[PDB]
Amino acid sequence: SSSNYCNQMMKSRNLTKDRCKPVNTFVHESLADVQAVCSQKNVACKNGQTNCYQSYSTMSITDCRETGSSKYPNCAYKTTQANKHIIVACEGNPYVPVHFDASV
Amino acid sequence: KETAAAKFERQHFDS
Repeated sequence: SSSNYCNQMMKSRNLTKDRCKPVNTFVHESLADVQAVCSQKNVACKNGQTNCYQSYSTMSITDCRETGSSKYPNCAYKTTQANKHIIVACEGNPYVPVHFDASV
Repeated sequence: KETAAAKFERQHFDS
């Protein structure tokens, strides 16, 4: 709930308006460059399906993780900025990211 | 209601 980037964005993007979500990652690149990962390095997903893709380059990301003392309604997050390879699961047509699988 | 692709952008993307 409010002040640092994670508390504000988790609320504005409707992730913590009615619950506290333990972890969430935000990617800070242009949307089309993130969508472009679906034709980059094909890798297996954690669940064994093979519709996951890893970005060739690292991307700027912000990890938001609830502190050990966060409780609904006052969710509280620690903000960590990183540049990581993202791994996304892709589906559909256009073949676009539908889930985060990991980040390296 | 949101598609899975729209939900991914709302939850994980910030240009």
